[PDB]
Amino acid sequence: HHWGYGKHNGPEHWHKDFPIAKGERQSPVDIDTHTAKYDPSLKPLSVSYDQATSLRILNNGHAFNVEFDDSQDKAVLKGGPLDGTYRLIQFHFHWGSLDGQGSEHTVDKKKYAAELHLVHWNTKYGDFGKAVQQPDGLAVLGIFLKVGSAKPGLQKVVDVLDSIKTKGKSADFTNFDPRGLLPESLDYWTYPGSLTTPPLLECVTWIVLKEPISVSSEQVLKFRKLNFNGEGEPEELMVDNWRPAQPLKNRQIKASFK
Ligand SMILES: O=C1NS(=O)(=O)c2cc(-n3cc(CCO[C@H]4O[C@@H](CO)[C@@H](O)[C@H](O)[C@@H]4O)nn3)ccc21
Ligand SMILES: [Zn+2]
Ligand SMILES: [Zn+2]
Repeated sequence: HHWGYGKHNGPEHWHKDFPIAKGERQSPVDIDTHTAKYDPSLKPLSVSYDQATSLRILNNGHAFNVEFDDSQDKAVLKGGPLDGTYRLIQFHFHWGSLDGQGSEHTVDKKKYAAELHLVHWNTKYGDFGKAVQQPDGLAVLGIFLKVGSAKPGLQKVVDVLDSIKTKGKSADFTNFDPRGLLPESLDYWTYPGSLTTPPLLECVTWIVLKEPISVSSEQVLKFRKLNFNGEGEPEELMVDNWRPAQPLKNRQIKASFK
């Protein structure tokens, strides 16, 4: 397949099919905490997930997505740097082969073991496919994972992964509460960026939480048993499915906190 995370089709190759890979607002980035500026005009985040309706979990060959019913305002993100209402469509993770790497964003060059992306689209554009064509189409909440104590709210995800080992497999995944994946604090950094996988569209307001969540070694080990390949193809473990930091260029990272 034309893109992935291998030696021959990984991030350094993506620009050939997707020239925006070398664009002006690509993600992820390194968050230099001393250069980010506190913006007192930034509002607290409003995460309203009480009526979230998860539906399904899918191994798409690059990560696994937990998908939500986004046909109504059931789970929404508002406030912070955002104007308007953004609906939760899915979440997924990026992770490493080793605990020392796996996140996409970095903090003063520190890599975390993994990174959670809760993906939301701006309801003024009607559907996700139209939203990704707009500079304010998506809002992605990024949450770092470090290895330590288990995250209880993650275990229902971990335990279904055996049923979606290979690319193209899906399973029912109802009644999952994404609030169980949030840290205590909603302090954040924010900047304008892009999707971190092809087509790398420059449509994302990134909101990256300062406080990581802790997951156990056993939880992350279960992520690393997934496969990039389809069933009946040679096994390639789904690990190191992260894009490295891209140049910040003409962008400022703002902090919600001092
Ligand atoms: O790399 C990323 N950072 S991300 O977390 O914001 C994120 C979120 C997503 N999602 C995609 C979908 C449903 C299908 O949509 C896809 O099909 C067309 C529109 O329908 C394309 O225009 C476009 O390829 C789009 O991806 N749900 N989430 C994919 C990648 C990334
Ligand atoms: Zn391909
Ligand atoms: Zn992602």
